Amino acid sequence: PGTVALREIRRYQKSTELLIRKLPFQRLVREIAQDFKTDLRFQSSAVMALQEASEAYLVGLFEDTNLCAIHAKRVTIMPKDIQLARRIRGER
Amino acid sequence: PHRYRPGTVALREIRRYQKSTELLIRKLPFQRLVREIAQDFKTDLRFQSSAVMALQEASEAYLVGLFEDTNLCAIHAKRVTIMPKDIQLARRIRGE
Amino acid sequence: RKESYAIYVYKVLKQVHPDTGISSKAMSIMNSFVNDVFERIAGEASRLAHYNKRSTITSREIQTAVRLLLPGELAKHAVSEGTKAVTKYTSA
Amino acid sequence: RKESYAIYVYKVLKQVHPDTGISSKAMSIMNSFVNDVFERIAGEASRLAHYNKRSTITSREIQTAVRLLLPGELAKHAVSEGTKAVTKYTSA
Amino acid sequence: RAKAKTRSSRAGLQFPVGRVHRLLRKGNYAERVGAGAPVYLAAVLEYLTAEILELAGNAARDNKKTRIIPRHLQLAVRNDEELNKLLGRVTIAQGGVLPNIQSVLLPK
Amino acid sequence: AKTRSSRAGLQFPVGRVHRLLRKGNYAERVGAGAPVYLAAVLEYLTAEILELAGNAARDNKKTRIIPRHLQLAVRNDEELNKLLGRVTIAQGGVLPNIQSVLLP
Amino acid sequence: RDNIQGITKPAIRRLARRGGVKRISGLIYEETRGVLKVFLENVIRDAVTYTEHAKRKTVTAMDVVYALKRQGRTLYGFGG
Amino acid sequence: VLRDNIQGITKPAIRRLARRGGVKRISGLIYEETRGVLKVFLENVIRDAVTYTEHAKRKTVTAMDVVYALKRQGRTLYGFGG
DNA sequence: TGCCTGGAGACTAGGGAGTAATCCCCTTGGCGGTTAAAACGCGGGGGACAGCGCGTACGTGCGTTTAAGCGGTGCTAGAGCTGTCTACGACCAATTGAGCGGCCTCGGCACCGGGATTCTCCA
DNA sequence: TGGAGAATCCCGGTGCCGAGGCCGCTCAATTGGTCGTAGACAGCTCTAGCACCGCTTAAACGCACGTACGCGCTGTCCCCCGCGTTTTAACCGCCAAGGGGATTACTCCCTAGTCTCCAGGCA
Repeated sequence: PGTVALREIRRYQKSTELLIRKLPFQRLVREIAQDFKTDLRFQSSAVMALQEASEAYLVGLFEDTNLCAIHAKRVTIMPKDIQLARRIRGER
Repeated sequence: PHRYRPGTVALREIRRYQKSTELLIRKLPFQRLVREIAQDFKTDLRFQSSAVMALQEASEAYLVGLFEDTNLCAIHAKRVTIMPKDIQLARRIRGE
Repeated sequence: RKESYAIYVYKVLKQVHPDTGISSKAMSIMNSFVNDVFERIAGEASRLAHYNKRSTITSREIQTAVRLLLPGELAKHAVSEGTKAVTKYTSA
Repeated sequence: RKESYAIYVYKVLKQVHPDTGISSKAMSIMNSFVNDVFERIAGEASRLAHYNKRSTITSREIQTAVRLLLPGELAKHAVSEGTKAVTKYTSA
Repeated sequence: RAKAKTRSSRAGLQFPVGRVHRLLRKGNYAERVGAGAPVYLAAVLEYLTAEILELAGNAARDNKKTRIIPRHLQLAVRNDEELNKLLGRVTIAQGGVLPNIQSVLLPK
Repeated sequence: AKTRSSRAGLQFPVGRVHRLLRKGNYAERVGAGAPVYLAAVLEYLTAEILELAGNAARDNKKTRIIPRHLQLAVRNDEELNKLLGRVTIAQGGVLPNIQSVLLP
Repeated sequence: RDNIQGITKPAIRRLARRGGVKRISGLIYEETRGVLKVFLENVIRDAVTYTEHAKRKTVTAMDVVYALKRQGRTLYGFGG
Repeated sequence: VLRDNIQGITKPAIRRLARRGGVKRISGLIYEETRGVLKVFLENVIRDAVTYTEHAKRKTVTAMDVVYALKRQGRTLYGFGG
């Protein structure tokens, strides 16, 4: 257990393709945006920009989370690593 | 004789230096440090006293916030002693 | 010579707390606060005038710059007295 | 009729890499990079003119903004190129 | 000429509408500045100043003091969530910190 | 009728940068050396990025500059990383990097 | 309603293996979904404000780029 | 010529700064790391302050130069003007 | 590759800055007392760290489901451009009054010192 | 649980320097009118956003199982905390020289403004 995980690490870091599916993310954007206005409309490039930004944000957060996990002498990331990284970066 | 347990005096200094607002670095050695750092950029330089006080307030606030993040990193590793890897991790996550 | 928001902050303080004074350093920090928030709102209204290819800053741009900068309840209340002052200026 | 820095990135790329092409998304990234660097240097030079009570932007404000924003060797070679271009422009 | 009424008086404001208008015109923010923009901006500046001055007076009264010092401004800004979020990258001179000790350092 | 960009040895347009500086609400007046200097700095930074992007495309055996090559060019140089630290490049990804204790 | 579950557990694992994470707890996924929802709410609220100022009913890509740009999250490749 | 004034940032001063930051126990290797961090921060701020001084053709670094150098790095300081 | 539109040449005007003289704020350097703070030393206690065991919770592989995605059709909201006009903001002259600099008083608060009330640690 | 010592807090007296109020005056906000243009409004086009269907297939999901890994416990020994004493240099007050920031007046030039046309630039 870990050779397929490290193979997935060496596979996904090299590529630039988006890891979240298109339509569930678009549904999530239209669900979140509905609280601010009713009957909003979205360009497709707007949803693609939101997907690129969200994926880059989550990957940078997981990099800092992994740094916290190695700091606590662990290989498994936990929610306390995420909230510590968000606390230090100023989001929490 | 009477001696306190290790940590009682440290908590007393924590409460004392969190209740107060004074600068915690002596003004003359910080002024001399500012002079030797500024002479590597431009020689024959002069400084207003308000500039050195602004530098000291900024530097002390930066170090206090860094020590808060360092303490969070040390408690994350289930410790009470801050170590240089805590400073390194806080500055790495901050992006410095 | 020099100008500052020293008297207006004192008038606001005596409106709010009639028994409470203010020192010189606290007044200087309040002056820095007012100048900083002025620069933030004016710079955002400048960018919003530039985004819409407009050459005028109006109360609409100041309102949406207040909505962009200030957090939620602060933004709602700041829009409330901004619209109140503009309505009292136009009507009276 | 959109304006873009695309043909000038073509010219600079042909000046440095004759047998290399570029995609549309990479050209969009280069155009956004050019516009972001332009607005950074222009904003810092505008602030430098405002601080020093000057109503004009000369090559000195652009020099100081370039020295403030870019890191070390990039700033040194950038001010070298800018000084060379200004001297050659005044020579012609 | 009639009696001169200031632009702050007819807007019901204490902050100067005309000074804000001059600083907007001379700030190179736009080619044109409208009439309601300085009224709106002076109202917002007065509201934010009054919000800090309420909590700073409360902090000064909690310390049994009359005059507001920078420490009370620090306590007022950091003890209110919206104002701490607005001034998150701001250092108050002679402000200090909130008294905050972690639970794992307190002895059991 | 000679353009000011050819008189400065620059490929970037001096006149377009001057027009953008005039109507950008940066100052009331613009000096004559400011668009020349700004076009030179922008041309230098574009040339540096295109240099490292072409090197990344050549080392990875391709003839086209893609956003992955721009990503590798920006995040591999230290000072370009310091210039573009808070900037995301679309369809660029991240570097291949693994923590040293995770390796077998 | 409840489209945060469309951010699936293998998608969160793909984002973690891109970040270099080798082992992942089972409580990571709900934390990641909440963090993504907070980030999306902030950026989308800013972009909807930018759309409201233009008297427009369509969120363009420019609104998303300026919304990301205000928070220090500048994005290239769309018109930044 | 000034030399080795970073040792004037003493160990009890760093201890006081850590006590303000809520630190209860301090390792003995903290002080050299903290001195290096303080030197890096001061070099970064003072370089832009000196640049702002040199643009004005002045020889004295005023309080405005320090406040603008801190404001350019996202570290706005209230109380010294601006 | 043809139209188009913004850049270039060139003339004028006047204000933005350059420079020289002046004047005085305030920076730097110095001396001496004093005394607070840093530095050094040392005992001990408690916390960092290595080792071990266990119990469980992720990783992984396989079979089943599900809905993402690609292609295709179709409808219409609304982005986007153009034309017209009009109200709104820059601008200018005159006026005048609010704010700023300076001067003066007095009281909020820092300091000091003694006494009552927690508070920590060891029997 | 209790007592010695330490530490914290509370209350009265004293002065001091900075908040705050008053006066002059000046320069910047206000008032009234003029003029051009930015923006609001009306209308039309056609791009593109959205709704829906069919399939087919990669991908999500459920589960079974084993082992790597988190986590609790324990020992130990290093290293940092608390305190006492000594040395060092920070700090306060004074005492000037003078260096350079700030102001003012006059002078040059160069950048805004405008007409025309032509060569880059884009679709």
